[PDB]
Formats: sequence, C-alpha cells, structure tokens
Amino acid sequence: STNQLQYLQKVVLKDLWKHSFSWPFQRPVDAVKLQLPDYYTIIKNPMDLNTIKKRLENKYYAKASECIEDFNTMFSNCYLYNKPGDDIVLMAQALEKLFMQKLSQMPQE
Amino acid sequence: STNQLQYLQKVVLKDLWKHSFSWPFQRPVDAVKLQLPDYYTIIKNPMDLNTIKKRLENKYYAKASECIEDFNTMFSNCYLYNKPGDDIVLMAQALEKLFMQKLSQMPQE
Ligand SMILES: CCS(=O)(=O)Nc1cccc(-c2cn(C)c(=O)c3ccccc23)c1
Ligand SMILES: CCS(=O)(=O)Nc1cccc(-c2cn(C)c(=O)c3ccccc23)c1
Repeated sequence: STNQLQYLQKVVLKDLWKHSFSWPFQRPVDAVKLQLPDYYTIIKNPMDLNTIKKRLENKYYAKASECIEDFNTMFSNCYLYNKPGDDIVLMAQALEKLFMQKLSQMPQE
Repeated sequence: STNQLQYLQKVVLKDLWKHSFSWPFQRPVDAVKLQLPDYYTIIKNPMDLNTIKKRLENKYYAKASECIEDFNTMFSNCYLYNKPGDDIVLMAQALEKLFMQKLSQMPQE
C-alpha cells in the first residue's frame, strides 16, 4: 500500500496540482468568502487538494483506496453542487480526466 | 489494450450490472418516460451501461481509456443532473465506488 500511496503523493497529486485548472481546488471551498449559503449544508464531506496533500504527508491513509476515495469525493462534490455548463465543472472534468489517466499508470503493487 | 478492454467487459461491466443498484443505469435515461424536459438539453452526452456493453461487444473502443471515460461520463452525468441527497445519487455513488475498486485490479503490462 505504501508504494501506491507514494505514487499518489509524488505523481498524481503533483501532476494534478501543476494543471492550469487546479487553482479552485487547492484549498477547501470557502462558502462564506464565496457567499454560498447552502454549501456546507448539502455537501456533507468537503474535499480539496490541500487536505489530501496534508493527509498523505501525515500518513493519514492506511491504503491507497482511501486516498482515491477522497480524490473522487472532491470531483463529485463539484458536480453535485454545480450544474452542467458551469466553468467550474469544465475545470473539474479536465482534472478528473488527468486523474484517471495517472491512475491507469499506477504501479500495481 | 485488448487485455484491458477485455477486463472491462467480463469483469468491470459484469460486476457493476449485478450490483443491486444498477437498474437505473441499465438503459439510457428516457427523458420522455421520466418527464425530464431539460435532460437532453443540459446533458450533452448521455451514457448508460447498455451503451457501453454494446460498444465493447462491437469492438467500438480502440483503447481502454475511452471506455473508462464513458463510465465516468455516466456517473458525472448523474451527479450533474441531480442534487446531493437524491436517492439516485446514492446508487450512482455505490456503483462508482465498486467501479474504482475493480479498476485498481486491472491487469497492467
Ligand atoms: C481555492 C478554494 S476557495 O473557496 O478559497 N476559492 C475559490 C475561488 C473560485 C471558485 C471556487 C469554487 C471551487 N469549487 C470547487 C466549487 O465547487 C465552487 C462552487 C461554486 C462557487 C465557487 C467554487 C473557489
Ligand atoms: C433504466 C433507464 S430508464 O430512463 O428507462 N428508467 C429509469 C427509472 C428510474 C430512474 C431513472 C433515472 C436514472 N438516472 C441515471 C438518472 O439520472 C435519473 C435522473 C432523474 C430521474 C430519473 C433518473 C431511470
């Protein structure tokens, strides 16, 4: 599991962060700053790239599947809160496609 | 690759289909039957388990990544159209969890 978690930190997370569309995902959605009155009510488990980064650095995950769940939650949260056609959805879809590509190259340990 | 498309058909597709929550995804969303006046307007590429199945049967995909993209489109279509807390979303999330589990077991090279 440690080889895979290492790949998720040094390859997947790094490459997602470098992508030009990553900036809205680099910190938790700040619903007060953004004036989103229902966000915290209906998005039960907010997730973002910095929380995943900190969890990997602190060895919070026991298995790679736990970390992959958090990546997937960040994307579906975006899709669930927003609507088709929103530019934020376009950016999430670009990162999700890159995330999916890098997962395909994960060293099967 | 042929090994991976092969796994996607007899392993990933078969296990998603047998899941108790797969039935809303076994045919295209019929917006007239369900009286969803905006579905075909805002969901640009509808996708379902039967479309993927026939495409795999007909050798439509040239690479496993294109079939994986259709699976992801089916899930995000559902998240985009519906709202958090909807029961349809819970079943999509259960299938998408199973999808990522089978993906981690895909034979690499
Ligand atoms: C860096 C986190 S931030 O909250 O400090 N800045 C920031 C700036 C612009 C856009 C969003 C943003 C991100 N995501 C993922 C959303 O789903 C969303 C939904 C509605 C409105 C805005 C957003 C966040
Ligand atoms: C087998 C496809 S069906 O259209 O013949 N039957 C069917 C029956 C119940 C529910 C849905 C259904 C499925 N999905 C994926 C949705 O996103 C959705 C959104 C709003 C309302 C209903 C649905 C479809």
